[PDB]
Amino acid sequence: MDVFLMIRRHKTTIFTDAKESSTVFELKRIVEGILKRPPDEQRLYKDDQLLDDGKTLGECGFTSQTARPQAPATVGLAFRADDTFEALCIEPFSSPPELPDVMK
Amino acid sequence: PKLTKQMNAIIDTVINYKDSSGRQLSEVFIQLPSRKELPEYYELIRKPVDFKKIKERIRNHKYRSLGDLEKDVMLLCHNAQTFNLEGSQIYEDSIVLQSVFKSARQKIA
Amino acid sequence: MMYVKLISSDGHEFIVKREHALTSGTIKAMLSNEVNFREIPSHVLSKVCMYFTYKVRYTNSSTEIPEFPIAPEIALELLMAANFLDC
Amino acid sequence: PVLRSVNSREPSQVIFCNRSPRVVLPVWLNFDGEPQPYPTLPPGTGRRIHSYRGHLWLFRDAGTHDGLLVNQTELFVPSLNVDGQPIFANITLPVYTLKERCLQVVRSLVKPENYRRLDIVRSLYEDLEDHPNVQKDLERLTQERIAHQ
Repeated sequence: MDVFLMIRRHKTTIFTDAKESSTVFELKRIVEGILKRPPDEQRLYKDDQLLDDGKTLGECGFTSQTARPQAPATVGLAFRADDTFEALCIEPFSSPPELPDVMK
Repeated sequence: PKLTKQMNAIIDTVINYKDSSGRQLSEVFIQLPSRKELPEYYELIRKPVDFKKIKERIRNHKYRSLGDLEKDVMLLCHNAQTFNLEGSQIYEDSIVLQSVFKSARQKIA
Repeated sequence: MMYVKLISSDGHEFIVKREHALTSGTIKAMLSNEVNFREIPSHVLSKVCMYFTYKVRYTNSSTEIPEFPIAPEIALELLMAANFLDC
Repeated sequence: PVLRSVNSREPSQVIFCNRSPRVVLPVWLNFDGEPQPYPTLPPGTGRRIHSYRGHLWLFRDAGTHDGLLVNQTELFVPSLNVDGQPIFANITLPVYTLKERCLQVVRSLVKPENYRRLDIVRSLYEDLEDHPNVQKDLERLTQERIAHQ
């Protein structure tokens, strides 16, 4: 069936949705729409594992079970700058503040 | 002392109240269901009270404050609002006796 | 498939599908691209996007609908966000 | 009202499939209007019911008393039995306007009294003591019918 994902990179966060069936490059064409950046200048990551471009989403962990719309999977993205690539970086989301004393 | 005569005359009104179409409303709440008969009820109603369990405390001598009874009576209405649903007359009956009670208390002060 | 940039009180960029992002009653007025907030942090904004994702995907569909999860502390933070962005 | 049960006395065996994560409570609206608190089905449990045709059932989470869908609809009237197969009633929660899903977490985590001790936008404190009611949502359904019929 489907997969819903958060392509997180620094302060950026791209919420798209592919197919259980689809592969790595296929997502990069989506990014090559949002940012309009070419796939070779794109290094797709998951856990820190540099995927493929022709490896099925279901295989690499992305199922209908773990990529829920209200619980989307984080897919980090590294970028090419002068042949040499950059380090994968995502600045985390702001910590949910203190819990009220009537809520505790 | 005199309190126990007030408290009786206060609750007696409600107990003796026959509605707009001639029929006692309170009749239901007088005696709470039997334990093994309606267990389902008791779990949710973690504090059960029946009109006979108030009449008891008056007769015996418990509420040594006239307000002390209002606090208890409101509980019977809360338990009844708790279990029972908005619509069912059991729920729409607690409200009556709840407004009516404070009107029999408006009688004293 | 168009996308819009939602930005918070911590510069956090949020590219979400223009159709998914139009589910908001408040955002819709400012469209019919670059939307900015200040009362809204990032942790709430990602959850609001996650609600946006969800809504379209499980609205109208007769298939069984899953449980929407709210983290206890984000719940009020989100309660005034759902008030503002008008769900 | 315009919504109540039908004393047909014609039996029809029902099965309360609960595809919902909550403690789903059935509510049978007796022959005049009294909503009835029938026993609760936790997530999954598919208890059989010996209801009748023309009878009415609706569903709410046992703690909050919120809105549940019974066959992708608000209400449920059981059809007369067929081929000796019992009539199903698969239950699920809808897609709520975030405010309601929030107010569920909020009303569930804050106790009835403390509802205003909190730090929020003023307009919301009032949406809190708006606990989803049956009579409200039903006489509100009764309103939506004569707004089409």
